[PDB]
Amino acid sequence: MIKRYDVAEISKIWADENKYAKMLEVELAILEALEDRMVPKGTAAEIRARAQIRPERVDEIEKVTKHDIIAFCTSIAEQFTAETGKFFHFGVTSSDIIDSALSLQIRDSMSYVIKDLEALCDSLLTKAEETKEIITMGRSHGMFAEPMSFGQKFLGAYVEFKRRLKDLKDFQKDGLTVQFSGAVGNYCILTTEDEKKAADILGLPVEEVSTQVIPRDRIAKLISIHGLIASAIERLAVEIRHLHRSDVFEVYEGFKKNPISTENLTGMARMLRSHVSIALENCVLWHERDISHSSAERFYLPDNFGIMVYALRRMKNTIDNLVVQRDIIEDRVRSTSAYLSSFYLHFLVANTPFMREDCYKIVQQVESFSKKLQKVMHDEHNIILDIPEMDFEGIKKTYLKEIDHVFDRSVKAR
Amino acid sequence: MIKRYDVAEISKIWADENKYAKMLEVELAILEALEDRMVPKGTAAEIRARAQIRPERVDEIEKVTKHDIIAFCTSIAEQFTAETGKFFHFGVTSSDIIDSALSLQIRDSMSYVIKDLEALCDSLLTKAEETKEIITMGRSHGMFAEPMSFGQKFLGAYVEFKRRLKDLKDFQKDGLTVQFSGAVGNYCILTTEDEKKAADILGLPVEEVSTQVIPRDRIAKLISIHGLIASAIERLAVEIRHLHRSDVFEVYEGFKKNPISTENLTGMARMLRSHVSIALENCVLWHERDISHSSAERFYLPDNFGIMVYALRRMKNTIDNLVVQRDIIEDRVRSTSAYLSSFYLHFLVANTPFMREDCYKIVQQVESFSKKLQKVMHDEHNIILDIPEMDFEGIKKTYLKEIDHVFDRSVKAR
Amino acid sequence: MIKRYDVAEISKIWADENKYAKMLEVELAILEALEDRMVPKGTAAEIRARAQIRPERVDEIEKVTKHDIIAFCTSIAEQFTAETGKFFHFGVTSSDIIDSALSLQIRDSMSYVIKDLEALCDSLLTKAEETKEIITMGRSHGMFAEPMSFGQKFLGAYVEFKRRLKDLKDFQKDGLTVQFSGAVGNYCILTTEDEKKAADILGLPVEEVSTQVIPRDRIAKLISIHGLIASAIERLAVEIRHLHRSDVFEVYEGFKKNPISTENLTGMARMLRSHVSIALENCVLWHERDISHSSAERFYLPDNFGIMVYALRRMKNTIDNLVVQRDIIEDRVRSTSAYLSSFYLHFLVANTPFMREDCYKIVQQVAFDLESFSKKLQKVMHDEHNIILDIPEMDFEGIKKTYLKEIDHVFDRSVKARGENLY
Amino acid sequence: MIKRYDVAEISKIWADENKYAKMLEVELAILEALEDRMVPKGTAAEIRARAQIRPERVDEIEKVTKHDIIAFCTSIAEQFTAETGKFFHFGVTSSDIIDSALSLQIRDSMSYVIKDLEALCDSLLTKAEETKEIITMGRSHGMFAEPMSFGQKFLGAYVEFKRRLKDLKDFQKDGLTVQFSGAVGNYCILTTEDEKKAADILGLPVEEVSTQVIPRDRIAKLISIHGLIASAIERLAVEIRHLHRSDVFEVYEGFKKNPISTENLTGMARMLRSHVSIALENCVLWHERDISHSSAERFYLPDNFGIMVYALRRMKNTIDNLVVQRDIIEDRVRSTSAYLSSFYLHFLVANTPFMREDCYKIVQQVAFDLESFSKKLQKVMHDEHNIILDIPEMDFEGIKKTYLKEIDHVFDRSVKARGENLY
Ligand SMILES: Nc1ncnc2c1ncn2[C@@H]1O[C@H](COP(=O)(O)O)[C@@H](O)[C@H]1O
Ligand SMILES: Nc1ncnc2c1ncn2[C@@H]1O[C@H](COP(=O)(O)O)[C@@H](O)[C@H]1O
Ligand SMILES: Nc1ncnc2c1ncn2[C@@H]1O[C@H](COP(=O)(O)O)[C@@H](O)[C@H]1O
Ligand SMILES: Nc1ncnc2c1ncn2[C@@H]1O[C@H](COP(=O)(O)O)[C@@H](O)[C@H]1O
Ligand SMILES: [Cl-]
Ligand SMILES: [Cl-]
Ligand SMILES: [Cl-]
Ligand SMILES: [Cl-]
Ligand SMILES: [K+]
Ligand SMILES: [K+]
Ligand SMILES: [K+]
Ligand SMILES: [K+]
Ligand SMILES: [K+]
Ligand SMILES: [K+]
Repeated sequence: MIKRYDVAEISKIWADENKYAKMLEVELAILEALEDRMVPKGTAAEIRARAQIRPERVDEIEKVTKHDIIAFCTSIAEQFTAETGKFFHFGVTSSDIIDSALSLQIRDSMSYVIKDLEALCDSLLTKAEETKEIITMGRSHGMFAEPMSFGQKFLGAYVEFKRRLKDLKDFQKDGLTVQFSGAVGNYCILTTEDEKKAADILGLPVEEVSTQVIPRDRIAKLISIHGLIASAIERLAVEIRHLHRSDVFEVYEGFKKNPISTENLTGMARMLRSHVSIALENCVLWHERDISHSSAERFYLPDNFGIMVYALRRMKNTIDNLVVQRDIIEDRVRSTSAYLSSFYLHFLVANTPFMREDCYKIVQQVESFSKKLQKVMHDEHNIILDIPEMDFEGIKKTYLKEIDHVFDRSVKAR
Repeated sequence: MIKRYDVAEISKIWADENKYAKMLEVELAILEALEDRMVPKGTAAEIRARAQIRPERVDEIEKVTKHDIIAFCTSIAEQFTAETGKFFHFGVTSSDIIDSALSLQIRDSMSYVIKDLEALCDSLLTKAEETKEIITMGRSHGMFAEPMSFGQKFLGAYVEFKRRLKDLKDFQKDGLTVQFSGAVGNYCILTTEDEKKAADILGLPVEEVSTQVIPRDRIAKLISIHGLIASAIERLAVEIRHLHRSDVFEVYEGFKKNPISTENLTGMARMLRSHVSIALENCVLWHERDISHSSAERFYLPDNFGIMVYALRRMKNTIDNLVVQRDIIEDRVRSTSAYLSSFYLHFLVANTPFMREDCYKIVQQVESFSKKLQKVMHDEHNIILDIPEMDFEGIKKTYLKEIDHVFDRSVKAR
Repeated sequence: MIKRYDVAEISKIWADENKYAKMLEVELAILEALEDRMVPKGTAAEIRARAQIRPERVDEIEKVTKHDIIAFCTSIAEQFTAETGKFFHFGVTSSDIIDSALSLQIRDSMSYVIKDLEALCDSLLTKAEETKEIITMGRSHGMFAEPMSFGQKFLGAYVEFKRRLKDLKDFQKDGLTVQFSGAVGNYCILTTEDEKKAADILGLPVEEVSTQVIPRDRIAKLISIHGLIASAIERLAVEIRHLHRSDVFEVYEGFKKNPISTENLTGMARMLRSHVSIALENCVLWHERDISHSSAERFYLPDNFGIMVYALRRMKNTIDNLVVQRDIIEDRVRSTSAYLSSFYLHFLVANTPFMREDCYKIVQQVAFDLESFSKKLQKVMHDEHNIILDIPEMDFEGIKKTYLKEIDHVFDRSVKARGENLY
Repeated sequence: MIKRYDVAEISKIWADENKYAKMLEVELAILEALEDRMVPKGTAAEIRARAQIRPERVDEIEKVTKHDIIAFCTSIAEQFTAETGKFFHFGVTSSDIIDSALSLQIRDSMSYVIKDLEALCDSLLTKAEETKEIITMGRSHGMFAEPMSFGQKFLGAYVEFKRRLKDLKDFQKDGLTVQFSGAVGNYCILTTEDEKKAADILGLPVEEVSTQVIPRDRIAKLISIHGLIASAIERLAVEIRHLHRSDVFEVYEGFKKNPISTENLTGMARMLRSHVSIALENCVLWHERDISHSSAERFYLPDNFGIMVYALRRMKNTIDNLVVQRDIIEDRVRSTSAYLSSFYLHFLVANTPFMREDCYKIVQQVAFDLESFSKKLQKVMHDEHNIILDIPEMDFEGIKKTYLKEIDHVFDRSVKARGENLY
């Protein structure tokens, strides 16, 4: 992480002080559970009330121990009598503490992500509603195809971020775990009863099969969801960048006029996407555990959450402040009439007994397009029918016909 | 895909003949829905009863049209009277047909994957139960740590594949969609009523916001799940490869003895993992669609399903036929006594009022380890306690104490 | 690989028949070398003249053996007397044969990639020279900036593809190797002299340190170059797709009008890029070798070369056939005058004692008040400030003179022999 | 980057203070060039002697401007008279400065990577020479195969890291460039002569075709090389982790005994490998540029260089301090005799008129019946078949003679001057 994009409350979660604070919370959870066995009652409460987190001291100890968790434990134990600290870190392996505390950091980080993802959805739906009745040229291969609702662009992103929001809420309900299973998930000293009591104190479920570590596919699953979110961010950023260009000029980022925010967000999306492979590779641990995932996690996890929160907040503000240039958007529809050939062709195919090439050759052969067309049938083919006017109001009625249904099905409230 | 690893029923799903057959099914679904409007009743049934799939003819037409869907439509229409074929491919855009048919191919492919993933879980649980009472050395950093249940290695993989199985079943219940929304999801000719009727015929839900295409994050989500499955396969393959090596020799692949199957599966896992980025990048389509995803999907999707099914079946057979060398596994536990220091140290800490270094210095200072230890306390410290025998039977009782609970919580039936 | 994109001569190289033909050539290279020792003179030549490649037969034998090289060797040996086939596959490990033959397949595949990459370079420069004279609006963040030469767009792709062409030609000179080192690179039966003779017959250098296998970082290096080419393909494809859109419409793909080819090629680029991680992971083999890389290579290597050749040829044809719409391009330059303020600002800064903030209001003054921008500004300068200036006329011709001033130099430094006198 | 792995001299290069100091050097290079035109002689030297780098001040200004280069320029200009600062940042576009200065940061970072990569090569060869004499079991699929030199494990890593060192030194000679081409590479105000003079002051070549930006494939090429190095780091780390495990125990990391360092470095390799895709994607910029690559580069470039330098130094120290357990290694060779059958099979094939299938039963006969394998087989050959052979004794010393026969040649061809007479 760098200062330019640092969200303070997110970096605080991953800072050494909170890292040790969460490990301490996990230590005291199992210590309190063990008060039902050999630990004197009140011990955990006593340590909780006094224990200080001292990262510089931990660092100093680690220079000698060459082991960060031993250094952490030493930094806590040296604040209490030998008697009070006796059962601190008893029966657990270091990673029981590390991985359980890690879940706490992830849990707290997810809370911010989810809040900011909801906020972004709300902004997109607001924008979609605001522009729902603006008619614009839909484009395929970058080429004009048919008119459509401009608002449907924002609604399309809205429903995609909503899909991701459901994924995250599903993971929040069921995703994270803790473990107090000892050296290799074998419960030499601890019991599954101790572990369950500690887990209940922390408010998370127990890993079904832990080893020395919690299996890394849980993290990988979350990071995968974040990868899909990165694609949603990038697709929306790219849409805005396209509409922003001088040639199109249908929107501009609110504040010489450049899409610098959505370009920035494209870069953020690339970063988030690059973490997916790391998380997948960190799963392939040797036997009951290898520590290779540790150094990688120290880099990418704080960055992943920090970039994710930064990006969702920046995208929300960009959407809120985006200027939509209605007249430019709609004049472009006015300026193009090519799509109408297919409309009339279909209309004839549907309302007359003639075939494609026949209906085609007529429309092709052919001031109101509708009028002269309807005149031709009566005059030559002696067929009479009420061909709808295609003037701009008729074009809107035609190409925005189902927009209310599309919004209804996309939004839970409607 | 190559012949060496080709699973026939999977490649058949993605072969041109089934590709066109599914597009035909989708065409007839919307055609039948339109019989509630302008299409004569019985039209879809009439075409269904006669239409032939002719891939060589499609290819021949595409040389002229330069458009595969137009070529496909032409190959169907030229089999019927101009009257019967009149409303074939009416109101839809090409990708309404393509993407909806694609969902059908994915759906049918997923059915095989899910069946083979369930089979692999069953095999792993069977293997875990068979080896549950075999004691082995747990290893951290590749180094002996503490004894544990050998079966817990297979149970660990079992629960991970089970997590993936839930993910896939969740996607199967809710993941795939169809669309009949026209050129840019704007319903110029079709109605949402037509689309819903067609979707009901196909048995899939309607995309909330489609453009010209179905948004590619649905595919990306599935491919992401397959990526996590690849990590599960690789972690299990690596475990087997480790236990298979000449130095350890705790298992061998059933049939000079080499872990060639799990090595093969490691390569398959790499392939599956490489597809994740493709699927994520295919999401970032321009405006209402760009066709760039198409060529990539033509390569990686048939390969992804083909490799996935091949790999899950090969892993199942390898697990079933794996030879577990019990005496080698257990003699290794017998051959090591280092882990016991921590046991006794903890035992003393827990059952006496002495402190770590004191309990440490004793165990360190110290034929039954238990006996002489228990003798020392009575003789010198005048403390009396029933120190459990650590002989091999006692070691098993100690380090497999919670194994029944671990299996119980991991398996729904127990 | 699929039929839709299959380039016949590339898939043929990776087809079972050529795979075994290259294995045979490698087996006969070491066998001929060994004729300097224990093998009767003429043995390799005898087998070379008669042996048939029978992929079908290899398959049925492989059903029994569970080992493809044993199956291949048996398919050869069974065509000869027990005596003649005696020293076939002697001293080598299976992967001495597999990996050395794989180098031959990669070598022949590279020949096609290099020919097609150079041809794409040629077509890009042809397009650059053809359009060097055309003035277009340069764009940053998609927003109009300053006019530039349209040909510089193609020349920018040219130089990038030439950087890749040099990388490939460098690898061609020094990248591929062979090995005849035995089970774990230890030469139990074979000697380094045998290995060297056999390598000389094949025309490739000997791997410095081999194991059972040739190390996979050589393949990974080549695939990494192909990954960089994929970025070049994508950058150029995206440029064409941008220029092809209805809003800009400065080019169209030749032969309703869509950039379907450059979209296809964007897909191809994603595929090529996906292989890089596979190649890098395939490097991490256990000890003296483990066969995990094999299944992976059977999928991605023929696809990588097949897609690369397909994409380079299709992109070249797309560039050749691209229609450049000059009047649309240059009219867009005419329709925009905003960039001129920076020109005039710099002009006043460089030619008056005034300071930037002053010069900026003056230019902002004339611009909103006011028709020749130059002559009017020139008027005020003398009139308001008594300053004598020769401000060049910024009409279309002057604008072209200004913003394409150095285009000759850029072309000359970008193309090696261009700008040298040759005759 | 995090404090735990932060190498001070590398993070300093990427710290705001040096970022702006390099921007200043680039600004003054073009300013000095422009003294041959409109800028009064001495101006660049005046600013060079006095200008202070004030990252703090840049930040407060950037709060207003929303533009980091305007903020930087303003931080410099406000230290001087309006006159002296008049031609500061004249004619250039912001990215002429940013990208040229970025090349200077990359150049200085490369110097450290190259020094540390060569030092790791040195340490690996030192380990290879020290252990060249030790006989170990080679392993394929993790299964015992044939004995080999233990030193060849380290030599195999050596040659791979040397392949990467050559790639980096090649890029160092020809990889980085600078640009002074203006808004879209079009030279509205600047000339190619100005650009060339400024580039000569900086000591880097001019980009052949620049846009607003220098094309990102140069960065991607370097990052791709770093990705290949990451595979080399991982392959070596995994080898040590395998040999360190309790079951094998042939080495341990020097200073309870764990391969914690090589596990850490495996993590570092995964990180380096993750950056390759970022670099490749950053190539695909829209038209004459789009700033999406910027935020990405601010994260991954300092991390890439920081991790690379950290990993190369830590791996070197780990190799230097690695304890090789010779008696364990060689006793394992003594404990295995299976490989000898292939030796004897080949011996009989090469030295008798008998055919393979016959020779195989003979070797299988002596092996199960029977103590010197050689002399006993030699007995049967004369006794059973009346054949006269000098079968070498396959005791420990003979086994060493056989399976390390060519080790001198492998070392000599792997190390350039090794095996040349020098004095
Ligand atoms: N089994 C283990 N569980 C937890 N931490 C460990 C274990 N073994 C070593 N460590 C320490 O964990 C830290 C990992 O450092 P890093 O690789 O920088 O994340 C080192 O300080 C190791 O000493
Ligand atoms: N809007 C569109 N929807 C569906 N298919 C299209 C569209 N435009 C072109 N195609 C055709 O789809 C095919 C894509 O080919 P490929 O890129 O090889 O998958 C080409 O034959 C195109 O002619
Ligand atoms: N050490 C070895 N060198 C070369 N090939 C081998 C070796 N061991 C086994 N094989 C065979 O190589 C083939 C690899 O199959 P696959 O994993 O599908 O590429 C299998 O048929 C194996 O029997
Ligand atoms: N054409 C340009 N060249 C260089 N920098 C720019 C350009 N346009 C905007 N910027 C600034 O560069 C910075 C990029 O921010 P970031 O995306 O965080 O790297 C922003 O402060 C922009 O104001
Ligand atoms: Cl010229
Ligand atoms: Cl030329
Ligand atoms: Cl030597
Ligand atoms: Cl040397
Ligand atoms: K336009
Ligand atoms: K709803
Ligand atoms: K062993
Ligand atoms: K249960
Ligand atoms: K030249
Ligand atoms: K040498």
